[PDB]
Amino acid sequence: ATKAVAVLKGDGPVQGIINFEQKESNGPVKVWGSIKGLTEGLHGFHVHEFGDNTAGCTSAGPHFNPLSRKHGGPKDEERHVGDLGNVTADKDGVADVSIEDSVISLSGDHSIIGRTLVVHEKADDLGKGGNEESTKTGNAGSRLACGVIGIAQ
Amino acid sequence: ATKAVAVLKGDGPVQGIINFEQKESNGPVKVWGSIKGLTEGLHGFHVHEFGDNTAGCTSAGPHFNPLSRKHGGPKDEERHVGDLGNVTADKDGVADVSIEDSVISLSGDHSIIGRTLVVHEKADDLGKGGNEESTKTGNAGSRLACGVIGIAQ
Ligand SMILES: [Cu+]
Ligand SMILES: [Cu+]
Ligand SMILES: [Zn+2]
Ligand SMILES: [Zn+2]
Repeated sequence: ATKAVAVLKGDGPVQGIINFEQKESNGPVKVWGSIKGLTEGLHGFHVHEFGDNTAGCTSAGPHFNPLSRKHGGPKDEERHVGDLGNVTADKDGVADVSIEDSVISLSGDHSIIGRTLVVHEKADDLGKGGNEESTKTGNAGSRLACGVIGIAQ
Repeated sequence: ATKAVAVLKGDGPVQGIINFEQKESNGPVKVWGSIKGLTEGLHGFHVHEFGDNTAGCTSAGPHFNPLSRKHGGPKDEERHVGDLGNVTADKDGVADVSIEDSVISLSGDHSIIGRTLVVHEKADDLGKGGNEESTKTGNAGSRLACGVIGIAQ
């Protein structure tokens, strides 16, 4: 697809709509939208492997990692395909997301279509935390809201 | 994908979980699960083009129709790829779903992954209604519940 979208919902107040657009079938993917109800500051933001919401965000599984690498920040060569880093919420609890990434795609082997977008409780340490958890989840904490990434127009 | 799942939700009591499994990429897809909160009787069941829930089921667009054909029953040669017919709710408002279809697929250029599964208010006349609306939606009425089809473990 050339456009995708995910509606974020959780058990708390966190909610929002994130759009994805890929101009060329292989080019970078632009990610933008608004998320409200968040605490001010950094919040982990990743694409998880499964688009399964049968048990809330918990059933989405781990980070989308088709190349079986360690967790990292989006700028790192060593990272999960789904590692989009952090998004920042302002004093009013709003995160006006604006990310561009060349690793995720809306088609092919690294396609995030049908997978789950998740926004976390805490900041993602981008794999620089020094413990095993950092190399897996970035120590971003619980999943506050998530949504299945679907094809859009 | 080999497995997929859709969690149906709407503005009313209608909700459910529908599983998808395709043993081989060129094989048929098994669809099964249950939906509750329905009025006894037949209810339209189709895959709509967009996995866009920004406006609830309303933003899902029309029936997935990559081959540009007229609406029909799942067993009709002439039909939308997304046409899965009707599910049947019992006296307790529960419809137990068990279907096998060889038109829809969970992979390939025309995969239903990332699109929307919708359950309708009324019965799908399978495109035999005799009117123009029948050849489009099958007169299935409003969209009671829907969910984005996501990749499952
Ligand atoms: Cu995550
Ligand atoms: Cu439909
Ligand atoms: Zn990761
Ligand atoms: Zn149709």
